[PDB]
Formats: sequence, structure tokens, C-alpha cells
Amino acid sequence: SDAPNFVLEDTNGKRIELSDLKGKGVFLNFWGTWCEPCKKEFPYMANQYKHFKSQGVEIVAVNVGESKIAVHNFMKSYGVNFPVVLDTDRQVLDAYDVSPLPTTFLINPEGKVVKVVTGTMTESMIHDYMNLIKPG
Repeated sequence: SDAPNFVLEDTNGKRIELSDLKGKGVFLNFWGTWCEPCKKEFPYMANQYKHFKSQGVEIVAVNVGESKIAVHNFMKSYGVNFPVVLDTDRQVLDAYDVSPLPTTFLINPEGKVVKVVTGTMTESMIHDYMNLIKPG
């Protein structure tokens, strides 16, 4: 299944579009600063990102609607080193049909959804999920 495309701005103002990432695996996260699991999981994605970014896996952590400042504070507190976008009007969330939070979509290099993950992820899981969608 094709991942609905979207265009959003990351927390530095940069226009990011899903289809611009064709060729890379995309670890697509929907999250909010009130999710306990993301407090645990963002450090793990950060640490796996050190390894996977040069393998051609990208993270896109879609924050569901919160203020630039609430997001910035969460990113500093949990050592985030990956791209975060702002779903300001929560329209990408509805395009993805998401509930609960977090939910992660594993999108392969050809732009298709290979796995939808809800519920808890260990760092070992995150590792595997990223190997599942890496180009090489």
C-alpha cells in the first residue's frame, strides 16, 4: 500500500515532502509530548539513527499539533538527533488514519507501507524495523 504523501515543515522551517524521500527507507513516526512510550523510545531511535542514517534509512517524527516550543523542549530533553515535522492542523494524522499514539509506519524505498507498528518497541525492535526498510 502506498503511503499517503504530505508536505510539512521540520522544526527549523525546512519544507519536507514524503516523496522527496523515495530511495530511502522511512521510519515514519506519529507522536506527541504526552506519550510516555515516546520518552523511552525517542532516545532509542536517536541511537539507532546514528547507525542507520548512512545506510539510507530516514526518520520522520511527525508531532501531532503541538506548539513549536513544546516540541523543541521535548527534543532537547530526550536527545533527538533526527528530523521532526509539525502536523499543525493534524491533517497528516487523519491521512494516515492514526490512533493510538505513537504509531510508526515503516515505508520501504519504493514508498510503500510494509508494517504499521502500534504499542511498545524495544531498541532491538527498532533496530530490526530499520533493517526491514533499509535500501541495502
